[PDB]
Formats: sequence, C-alpha cells, structure tokens
Amino acid sequence: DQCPALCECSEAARTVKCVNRNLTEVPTDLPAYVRNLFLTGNQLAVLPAGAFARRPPLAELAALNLSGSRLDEVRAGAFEHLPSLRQLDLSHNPLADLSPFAFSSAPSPLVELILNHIVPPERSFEGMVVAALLAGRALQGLRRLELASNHFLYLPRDVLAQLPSLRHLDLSNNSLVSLTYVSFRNLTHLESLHLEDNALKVLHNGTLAELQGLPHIRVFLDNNPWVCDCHMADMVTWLKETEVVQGKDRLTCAYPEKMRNRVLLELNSADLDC
Ligand SMILES: *[C@@H]1O[C@H](CO)[C@@H](O[C@@H]2O[C@H](CO)[C@@H](O)[C@H](O)[C@H]2NC(C)=O)[C@H](O)[C@H]1NC(C)=O
Ligand SMILES: *[C@@H]1O[C@H](CO)[C@@H](O)[C@H](O)[C@H]1NC(C)=O
Ligand SMILES: *[C@@H]1O[C@H](CO)[C@@H](O)[C@H](O)[C@H]1NC(C)=O
Ligand SMILES: *[C@@H]1O[C@H](CO)[C@@H](O)[C@H](O)[C@H]1NC(C)=O
Ligand SMILES: *[C@@H]1O[C@H](CO)[C@@H](O)[C@H](O)[C@H]1NC(C)=O
Repeated sequence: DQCPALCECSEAARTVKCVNRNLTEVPTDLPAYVRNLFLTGNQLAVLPAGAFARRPPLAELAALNLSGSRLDEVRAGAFEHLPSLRQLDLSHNPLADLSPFAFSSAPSPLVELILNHIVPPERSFEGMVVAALLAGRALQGLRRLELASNHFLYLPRDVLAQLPSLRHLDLSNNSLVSLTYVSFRNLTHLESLHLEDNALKVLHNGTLAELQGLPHIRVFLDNNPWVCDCHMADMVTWLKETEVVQGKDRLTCAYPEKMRNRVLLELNSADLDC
C-alpha cells in the first residue's frame, strides 16, 4: 500500500508512476494493487530475469511502460511472474541485447507489444528482434505489434506466419524497399498495416491482389518514394478500385522529376511511361 520513494501512486487508478527520476533499477516494493506501471525517462541500463517478480506477485499488473529509460539489455525472463501483463512498451531504448527469451499451450498474456525506435547506434538487429518475437511460440495472443523507426530492411515473413492473432502491425519509418517475397494472402485477421515513410518504389500485381483479398485490412502507404513509370500502372488502377488504402489522396510520385509530387490517384496511362 505505501508508495516507493521516487514514485507517485494512486490506489484509486491502480496506477504507479516513477517517471523521469533516473532510477537505475526497478523499485522492489511496488504495491500489489498496481495495474498500470510507468517507468519512463529513467536510466535502467539492464533489465534482469524476474525484474518484476515479487511475493506476493504483481498479479494485477496489466500495462507496463519502460519507454525512454536507457535500457540497453533485456535479459531472459525479464517479465516473468506477471500473469496479467497485456501491454508492454520498450520504445526509445537502444536495445543492443534483447534476449531471445525476453518475453518467454501456456502462452505469454501479452496482447500489445510496442517496440518503436529500439535500434541502437550502428549480427542483424532485425534478426534479434524477430527471434525474441517467435521464441517458444510464447506470443500467441499478440494482437498489436509496433516496430516503427528501427532501420529495418525487410518485412519479416516469419512474424506474419507465426503470430496469427495479429490484428495491427506497424512498420512505419523503416527502410523497406520491396514487398516482393512476402505474402499477405492468408492474413485474415489483419486489420491495420502501417508502411508509411519507408523506401517503397512500387507495389506489384501479386501484392495488390493479396491485399485486396483481406476482409478487414487498412493499409497506410503515405510518404514513400513512389516511382511513376510504366511499372506503376497496375498500382494506379488498383488504387482507383480499392477501399483498403487509408488517406489514398495523399500518395504522391517522387520520381521521375517530371512527375514529382503528382498525386497517384490522378495519373493516367499517358503519365506512366518507360
Ligand atoms: C509510454 O510512455 C511514453 C512516455 O511518456 C508515452 O510517450 C508519448 O507518446 C505520445 C504518443 O505516441 C507522444 O505524442 C508523446 O510526445 C510521447 N512522450 C514522450 C516523452 O516520448 C507513450 O505514449 C506511452 N505509451 C503507453 C502505451 O503508455
Ligand atoms: C536525470 O538525469 C539527467 C542527466 O544527468 C539530469 O539532467 C536530470 O536532472 C535528472 N533528473 C532529475 C529528475 O533529477
Ligand atoms: C524515423 O526513423 C529514424 C531512424 O530510426 C529516426 O532517427 C527518426 O527519429 C524517426 N522518426 C520519427 C518521427 O520517430
Ligand atoms: C499463411 O501462409 C504462409 C505462407 O505464405 C504460411 O507460412 C503460414 O503458415 C500461413 N498461415 C496459417 C495460419 O496457416
Ligand atoms: C474498426 O475501426 C477501429 C478504429 O478505426 C479499428 O481499430 C479496427 O481495426 C477496425 N476493425 C476492423 C475489423 O476493421
């Protein structure tokens, strides 16, 4: 019941905030009632196994925000003994060392995992993150996954295949160039796909047909360097026909120079040349 030093607590809101206080470790005496825990703006460095494990357990803790706390290492079992944990945010931490077992018929309770801007200053980083996502099949109930701003070069096919509860996937502000060797064909449950601010030049017929087949999907494609040549014709025709693209009026050509900033929806065959 008390409230740890350097924290603010509310029994009524079941909320604990230990924010911008330069904590170097997770407080040991958190009250058992906590449902929402904010540990942002600190200097944690490393989160060890069982960093939140207590007796009695924090059995009500459902939302945990560790954003912007200079974490460079998250070790195996860091989140163990948190049977109610639904939402975890590790964004804006330079995670050089994310254990493959950081998050792991007995799946993790996690539903939402927010991992934006986790890439440390320049062993594949994307590979390390994917391993942590897929270890033990622990992330079965995961419905929302955010992986913005990570310098990722590819859309990881294994994540789409092996997290089939996913409803929301954010890969905005990465460096994706192509979707050619990834299939969206069977992603029934996928409701949102954020691909804004990548390096995509064009979408090909295969991709377009796959997306068109999904019952719930909303795709975000703004601020990519689209190339308005003859290879763009299928995508322009699709864009005119589709309802799955959000804010489709904003999509513009980056190249060639004579088409720069032209709206894709307005383009006709005579504009799309090679
Ligand atoms: C985790 O805590 C952070 C830090 O307070 C929240 O960060 C804010 O996020 C909003 C929406 O993305 C931004 O517009 C703010 O400017 C952010 N502030 C900072 C300092 O980064 C973040 O929303 C929290 N997430 C959850 C799920 O609690
Ligand atoms: C936390 O650390 C930074 C860097 O030393 C400092 O500027 C800041 O004042 C500290 N925060 C608090 C609340 O004292
Ligand atoms: C986009 O990504 C780059 C690379 O991670 C980053 O430095 C920048 O802050 C990001 N933009 C936003 C809005 O976060
Ligand atoms: C969806 O299709 C991919 C191949 O494109 C396959 O690996 C994956 O298992 C499929 N998903 C399900 C739920 O069967
Ligand atoms: C319905 O709308 C909400 C808010 O726009 C969204 O989160 C959800 O993904 C949508 N659901 C489906 C099934 O499209």
